[PDB]
Amino acid sequence: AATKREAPVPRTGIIAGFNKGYKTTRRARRPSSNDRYALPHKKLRAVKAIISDLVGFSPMERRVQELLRVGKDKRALKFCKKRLGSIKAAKKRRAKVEEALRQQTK
Amino acid sequence: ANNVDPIELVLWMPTLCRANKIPYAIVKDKARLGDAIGRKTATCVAFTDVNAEDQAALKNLTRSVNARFLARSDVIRRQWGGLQLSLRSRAELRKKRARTAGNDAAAKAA
Amino acid sequence: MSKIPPALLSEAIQNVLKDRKERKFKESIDLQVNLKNYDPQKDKRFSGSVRLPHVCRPRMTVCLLCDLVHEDIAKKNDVPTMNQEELKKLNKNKKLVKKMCNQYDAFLCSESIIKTVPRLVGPHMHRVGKFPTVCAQNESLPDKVLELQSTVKFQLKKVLCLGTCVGHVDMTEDQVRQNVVMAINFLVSLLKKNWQNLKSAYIKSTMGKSQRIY
Amino acid sequence: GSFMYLNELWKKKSSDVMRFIQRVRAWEFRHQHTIVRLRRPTRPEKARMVGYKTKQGYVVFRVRVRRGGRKRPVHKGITYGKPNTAGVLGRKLNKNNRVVAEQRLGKKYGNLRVLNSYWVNADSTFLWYEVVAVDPMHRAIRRDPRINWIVNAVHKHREQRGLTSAGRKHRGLRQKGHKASKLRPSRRAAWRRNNRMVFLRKR
RNA sequence: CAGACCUGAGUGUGGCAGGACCACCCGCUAAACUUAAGCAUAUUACUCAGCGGAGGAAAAGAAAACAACCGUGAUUCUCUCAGUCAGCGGCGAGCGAAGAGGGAUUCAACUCGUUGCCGAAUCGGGUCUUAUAUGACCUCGAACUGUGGCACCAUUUUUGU
RNA sequence: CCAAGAGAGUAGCACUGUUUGGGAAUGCAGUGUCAAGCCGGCAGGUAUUUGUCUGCCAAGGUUAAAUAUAGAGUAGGAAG
RNA sequence: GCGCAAGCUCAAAUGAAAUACCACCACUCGGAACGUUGCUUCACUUAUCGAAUGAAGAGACCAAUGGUUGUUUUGCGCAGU
Repeated sequence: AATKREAPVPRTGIIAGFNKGYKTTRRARRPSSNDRYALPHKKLRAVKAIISDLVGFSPMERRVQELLRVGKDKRALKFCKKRLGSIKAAKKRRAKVEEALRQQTK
Repeated sequence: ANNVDPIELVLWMPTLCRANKIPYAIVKDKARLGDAIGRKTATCVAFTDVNAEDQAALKNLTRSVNARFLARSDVIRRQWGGLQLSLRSRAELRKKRARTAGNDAAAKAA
Repeated sequence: MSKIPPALLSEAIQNVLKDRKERKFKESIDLQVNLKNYDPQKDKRFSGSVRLPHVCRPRMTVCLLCDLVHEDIAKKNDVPTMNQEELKKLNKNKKLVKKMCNQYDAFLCSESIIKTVPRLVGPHMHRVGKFPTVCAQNESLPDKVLELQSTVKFQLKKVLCLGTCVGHVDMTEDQVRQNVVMAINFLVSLLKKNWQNLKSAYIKSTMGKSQRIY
Repeated sequence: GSFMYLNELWKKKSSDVMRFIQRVRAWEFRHQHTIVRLRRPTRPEKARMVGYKTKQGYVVFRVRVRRGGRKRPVHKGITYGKPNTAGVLGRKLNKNNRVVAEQRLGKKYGNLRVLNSYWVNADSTFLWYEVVAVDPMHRAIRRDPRINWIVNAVHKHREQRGLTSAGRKHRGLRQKGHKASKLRPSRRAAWRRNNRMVFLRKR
């Protein structure tokens, strides 16, 4: 993402103690086009979403959703963590269902 | 087309159409399609164009089809398919089983 | 609650008061605050002093040693004096605890007994929010009770609803609403979870129903 | 590229919709013989992206392999031994099912070269992989200078040497140096290396 | 109103395969003896045996590396580190590496699938020309998509549209 | 006048086993489970959350040469 | 203090621990609504599964019918686009 790449780092000026080996002359890196990496390349979203829509949801997704619908929302602590695996993922699902509902609701 | 080798290949399409808010028809058979192109069967189809002369009928149709497909789609998105036992079993609930007579055979008379 | 997104008229309390019936009887308006959802055996509750501009609260008791200066002088100018012995007698029965919290808004206590007043009456005074403040032998009594007189008390407990009085109808619609606004401004500025556990707030007249603030 | 749809769609495994698709397939195989030629994949998206590109020489197979794990076969399940590799369902099975699968395809005929293969389905019983196999004899194919590499001597099989990426998975290939390590010169070779002997020219 | 298409047969038609060999390889799989003065963990050994299966070698190979630089730049291999301050481990027995450096060898690097690719598929098989392509034509493999182009290093990002 | 077209029951996670010098996990295999707003994904050898910061961009696809030959290799030398 | 009244208050008072203006943290049942979703009936017959056979009469035959099997031009109702 481009929030990580721009006029970086005029490293300074001498070894050790917060500055280190040489006052950089920080060359023009990184024109690194692999920051193309998804983004919202519109295509991605577009497709994903259509189909996303097309398929409805998962059992679980719904399941957690219920929890929200009540508000058992420390729950899914587990579901998201265990079911999805890892803490990020957890987060990821969390948005994912939630959003869909919330806006879905209007 | 609703008859195609992975239907999965095309499954996203009505939906897509709907997404692109375009006219989309649920059309029968690959074969005839094949035939207008002279291939053994044929896969997906659309008109960009024609000549205007032909349009009016097309227009009439398009509306209906979409009406039968897009406008209602959502409803169709409610409406499930499937479920179906044998005949025999229909006949059964109609018969020996659940409708011999008054019921299965319960009260007709009063 | 209390507000509206473009900030035009802004809006709940103003509709509730404007619609509110007028009457010749002297209607208090009291605030009903309802708490919901908390971290119980993790939390220390709220025993807090909410200060409300214009509440009809001013009355008060002076704890001194019994001698002429100024305990005798405070009796002749008709101030309640509660000596060290009398303060111990006041504390016990359930008849008296209610009339002390209900009939006093300010407490004053003498310089020569300063350790002893926390040791004795402090638990009652805690929930009240108007703890005994120091009174010297040269003190001016009416000039010392300032914000204690504006205090109304919040005592959370496991209370999911306590009622407080935010003023009377003799206090303007701006004063009763400014007191519920001030109250929330104190609650927000005093409670760790701010307004997260604030389910509902209402104002209600003596012969009016409660009206919710949105 | 429609596959873009296709793919995502294809990710939706865990759903009813799929499970229809799956289910038909699950009767179909369940009805069906063990290994079959296909006139096209049932999962083109992987196929084309694992490289299928529409002409002869490209051959499709669907293949059925029992899933589960396995027992260490022993007559009468008895090991003498010291404890260690014990248990009927002991040693777990290093090689992968896909790989076996491919390999079994590799064994299955006296030709085919697995170009690759992907899982299509699994049930309580069988895994199905749809296997992209190639013959390297079609004159067009042979003619084909893009793929003709396939023709060559190293290709007197492949799959059992462990040449699919997956095979290569069990074969362990990762370039992450300190998670690349040992297998990088095979399992063995490196062993040979690492436990070398005192070849010191001089001393 | 009427006969397909689709698939699965059976031919015919042209290939292929087997088994060898198997020093080395490439996979796969996979002992115990031993030692620990016992011995089960451990070790042996990720070895033996077994099995599959290649080549002239194979294998490997072009970043989801290394790093923590004043930086590095496919793989391989060698020397090296280091039998180590990495370390595993009845933590014992016994085990135990990588990175860099020096260095050999190398001018080594490469495609597709998600980008308009598109005036009767640009294809391929066959046929037939041309002495091959090409030409040409069918076949009919092929629009469920082969071509070409383009391939997150670019294209100039972007804006000089 | 803008685009900007990079691999899934795979990755991952649990679990089991097996496996590793690789240590609160070096892999693999099974089984279950099972990912991408793309402020992403992967890696950064003490578990974690939590946040930065640092390096890459996997999961399709091909690739001399330098190496081997290790016992049973075959054509043609050189030897001790 | 309250109100139309006025009762209890308050401001009595005791005990083990106290209330009108009355805001409420203390059990228990109780429900539909609250649509969902969890375990459960027992419904069923299509996955599976047992058997059986060179797969040799399933169902549609019973009373004056069915087919709520329909499918369905066609109709009405509704409702909607």
